Amino acid sequence: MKFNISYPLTGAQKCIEIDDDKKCNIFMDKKMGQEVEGDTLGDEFKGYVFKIAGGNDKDGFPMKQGVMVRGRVRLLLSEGHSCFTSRRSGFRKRKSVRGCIVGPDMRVLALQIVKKGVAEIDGLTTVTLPRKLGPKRANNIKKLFGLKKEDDPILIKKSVIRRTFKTAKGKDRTKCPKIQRLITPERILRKKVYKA
Amino acid sequence: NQQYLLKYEPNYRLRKVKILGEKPNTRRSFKELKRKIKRTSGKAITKLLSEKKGDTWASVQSKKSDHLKNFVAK
Amino acid sequence: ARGPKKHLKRINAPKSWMLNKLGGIWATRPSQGPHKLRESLPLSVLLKERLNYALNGRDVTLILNDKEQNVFVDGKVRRDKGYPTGLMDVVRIEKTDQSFRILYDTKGRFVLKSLSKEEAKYKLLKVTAKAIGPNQIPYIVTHDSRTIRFPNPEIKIGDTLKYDLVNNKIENFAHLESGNVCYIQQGNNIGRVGIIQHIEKHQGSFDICHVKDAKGNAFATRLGNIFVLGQGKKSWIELPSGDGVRETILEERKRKFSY
Amino acid sequence: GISRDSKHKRRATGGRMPVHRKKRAFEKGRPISMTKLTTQSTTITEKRRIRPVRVRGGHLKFRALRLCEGNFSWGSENITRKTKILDVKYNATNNELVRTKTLVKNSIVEIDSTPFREWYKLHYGIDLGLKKDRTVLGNKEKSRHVQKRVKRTKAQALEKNIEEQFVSQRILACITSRPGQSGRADGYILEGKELEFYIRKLQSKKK
Amino acid sequence: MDTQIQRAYQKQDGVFLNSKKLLAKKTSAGVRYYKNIGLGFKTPKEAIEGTYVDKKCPFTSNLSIRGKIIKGLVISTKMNRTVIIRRDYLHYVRKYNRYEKRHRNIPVHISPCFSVKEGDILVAGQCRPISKTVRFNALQVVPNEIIGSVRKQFLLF
RNA sequence: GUAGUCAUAUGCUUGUCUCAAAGAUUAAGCCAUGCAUGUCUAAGUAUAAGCAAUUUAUACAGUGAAACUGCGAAUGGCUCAUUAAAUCAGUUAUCGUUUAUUUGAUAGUUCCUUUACUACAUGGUAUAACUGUGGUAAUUCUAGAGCUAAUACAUGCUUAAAAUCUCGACCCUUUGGAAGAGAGUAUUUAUUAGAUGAUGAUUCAUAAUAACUUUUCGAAUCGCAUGGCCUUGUGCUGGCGAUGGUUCAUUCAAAUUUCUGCCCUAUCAACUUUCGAUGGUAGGAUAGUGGCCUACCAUGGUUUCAACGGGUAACGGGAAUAAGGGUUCGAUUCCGGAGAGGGAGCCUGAGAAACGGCUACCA
Repeated sequence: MKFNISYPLTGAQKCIEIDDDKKCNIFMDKKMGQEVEGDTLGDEFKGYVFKIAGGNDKDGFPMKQGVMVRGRVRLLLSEGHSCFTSRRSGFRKRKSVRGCIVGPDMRVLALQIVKKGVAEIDGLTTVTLPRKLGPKRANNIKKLFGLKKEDDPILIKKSVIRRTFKTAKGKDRTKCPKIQRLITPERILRKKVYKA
Repeated sequence: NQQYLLKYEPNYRLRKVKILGEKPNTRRSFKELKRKIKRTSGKAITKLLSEKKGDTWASVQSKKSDHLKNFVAK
Repeated sequence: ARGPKKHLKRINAPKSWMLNKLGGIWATRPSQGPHKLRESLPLSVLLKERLNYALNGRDVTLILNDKEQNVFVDGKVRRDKGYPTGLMDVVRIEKTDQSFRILYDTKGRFVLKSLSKEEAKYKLLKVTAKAIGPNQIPYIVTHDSRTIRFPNPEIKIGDTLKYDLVNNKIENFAHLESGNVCYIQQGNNIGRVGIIQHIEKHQGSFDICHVKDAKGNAFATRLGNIFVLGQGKKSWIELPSGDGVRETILEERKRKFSY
Repeated sequence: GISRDSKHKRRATGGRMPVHRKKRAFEKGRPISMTKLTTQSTTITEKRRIRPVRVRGGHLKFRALRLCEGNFSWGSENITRKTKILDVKYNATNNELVRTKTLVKNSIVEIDSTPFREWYKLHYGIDLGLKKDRTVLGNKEKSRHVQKRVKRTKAQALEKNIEEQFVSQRILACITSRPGQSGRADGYILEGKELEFYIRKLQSKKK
Repeated sequence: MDTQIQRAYQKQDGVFLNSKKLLAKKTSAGVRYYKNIGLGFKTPKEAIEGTYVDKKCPFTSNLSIRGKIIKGLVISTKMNRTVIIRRDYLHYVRKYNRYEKRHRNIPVHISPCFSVKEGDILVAGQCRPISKTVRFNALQVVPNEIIGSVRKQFLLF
């Protein structure tokens, strides 16, 4: 059983191959998103807690929280479901998917690191992702820099964020986003106009 | 105004006075890109699009424009 | 049927458009507007085949899409390939300040009458329905799908109003009663203009009307087809093809080649 | 596709009748919606339940499945208050609808006199509680209390049947609303012509 | 007690007055729904001072009449307030240049007001569909005498 | 007899000119191979040079990548296979039914919490798209990581007091001053209008009217046009459209719907009634008319003018001239119902009996 273990907090994507049978034996007959005690991995995982994130069969078949059945069932999917894409409302489809209960038939189980232990994994703690998109809605902006409500626009205009980068073209540009929600005079003009 | 004439006349009348130029075979390839694109996710699509036989309208204009400045007389 | 039609066939498009039979296969289908399908003239027809200002199809596409605004219908701008210009309308060609009447022939073909900046002001409206609506208020409605607020009360349902487009003001109306002038919007007798004789209502569901005119011809048509072009003999607008009166195939010959 | 096309019938002369058209969607026929009452939550917790159905034009039509309170009007007085309906009796259409306390547009039922009692009291100075204490007025008779009299003297000869009703707490009324269509259940209070009559159906029904 | 119950389980009107009328204890209380389809038709005297509750009537209901108006002889009196009128017309035959006889049968609704009889000429109006067949209501009845077979009787009425 | 055959019959095969026909016709033999309804800015979403392609708006230029959108993708087009049925023709308004489309119109009564209404220097979210981490014989696959939008979710006091509606004294003459006169709608019934619109017509409206309705309503628009107003920041000024909503009719419709008409047949005589054969009725469905049904009963009634009924593979049929004649048309069916393996159920929606949406089932 291969593991796609993700670490929220940092954004650590790691993959572990666990051949021996005895370890994985704890994931058997456990439901989706349950609390994993990754000590059945005395190795690098000394005192860890995971969440069974999702499933994938030896045939690419994902899991469906809810469909509690240790096997594959075939259902009609409506929008709002997983393993189902739209394209013209009512795209209802008889798509087949893998149960919620984990079984030996499972090829890949994803995991979510809740509480790491004393142990240290390289792929996980070594990361520091510079999430690129800074706030863009007027309100979300101020929420990050402080600035109480009463704060005028012009404040937020120059209080935004910018990004510099070198292009594959050896170019150096400066980019920045618009702030839909910004209270301008135009928005103000229109409202009076309307009530006029 | 040849500057009016240039905006109104049809793209085909212009290549005729040898001002606009060629009329390359779009059909076939465009039909084939539909092929790929209709089967991809945005990621690549963009890339593909960066390969569909030229002749943008944006292109038609710049060429129309050049005949504009560079020409004057009578 | 599947849903709602959406096209129109060369062959099937009204003889009022004096259309090109060989033409193509289709024909610009009138857009849902002020006038009914059959009783209308989509702009594309109005400029291409009519005025002839346009020509090829794209010619229009320019005119009505160009950021200059070259077409006006009843003091308003229009940019729809097939706006249904209907009877008694006023169309202005911006770039030339042309003013036209949308009127039928005497042979029933849509004709374009040239107006002077004078008539271009007033347009003739026929009264559709008349009833009181919201919060004790009176409303009148015109064929031209005009909805009127607080209208003069001396107006019966089958009336005809003179409209001052410039001020969106009414003035001098005139109902249909024994002794007036009228234009017939559609029928085996359209394009005619005469004196109303009398209106015999039959209520069973269809009232009729009679008429006289120049050569004192006897005309017969259903009320719904009578449009009061005026009160007591004096017409209110200049008519196309001289006076609204058609000739025997015999009178046409004698007038033209004098046989 | 429970349709309602008149094709699956037999023309006047009972000869079978032809078909070339598959059932077409505009002949829609929605699943019936029997309507019960919660005047007995012995099981049924959720008092009233109404589900909205997407109708043709694009509108919604609320469908009454389960209820407990509707609105009713006293013909005579021109009063109308929302009250709690009690038990359904005599459905005319069929007696089974009564057996399942289902709500048909014209199902005769019972209501709480409370709102009407409360009102008849405030406007006439007559509670209608057991007969003896009949009236309840003011101490001084100089001011506005002079009206409860004027009205009360309007020989408020409310039928001997209307009277008994109040005191008993129960009130007779028929409905005037399609629950399966609008989701509500509104009715008029029974009187004269029909009252006397529908009651008879009830007297003889049980006896 | 008769016109009201008579089997059926109730019979009011379109204008739900009644019991409330006891409020206007002086003028005239006994109101019934009154109407006039017009179209050059008199409203039956009997229709007004009747106790009958026929929703399918053209004088006692919100039942309209529009367009098609008929005159035909009556065939049967059976059925509850519904009758069959038979029309007798000639049909032309292109080739032989002559005619043949033909008869259409019509389902007609009869408000209690006018009194039927078999074999009389009747006048029907075009009212909305009232049932599978019905689509015509009686508006004016003329009594007529035919000594026997109604079928034999064939008149280009 | 006659030959010819102006009989073919096919049977032999040759400049320049075109109004120019060719697997409906068999089986309504299907998807080889070829192939395939998506989309745009005044306009709603793009990086303070990691869509980024410039270029230096510069607090949001274009410029577009992508997505979000938001739209059509119920259109046709081939298909009688059915179908003797209104199919269809006329021939019905629909007081009996629904309605995008399109306009036209258009909307003061939402508090009044017992205005820290907070204060609208117009809210909240939520997300993509997006960077990425992936998986797998392999998906329109998909996993888990992060992002961010927003004309999308989800909202949301409309103050600056006493809101704003609705009398009007009164003068004070107009600026009217007006006192102090009084105070919104989808969804329900229930009454009253309605004497003082309308119909033949109404229980019609459009009135109200209360109630009482997990019920609405109601531009957290964007676009240029920001120069006039006063203030001097101000207050506006919104202009104008874009972007809405509202209901009505506005065509859009359909959808009924009377009223004439398929081949023969009396060797069709009789027919039709368990729930419909009828009436009539309760309801319920129906979106909404209808026995359409739930009942409930009426016995109905159809019919030699042949009705019951039978039999005709039946899919199925617009122009105009014209003494006379001349001629001719629309164009291989104007018209116009029923198929898109079988079955089922479901799908979109203004709007499908959705063919070419599903599913799931069968094959």
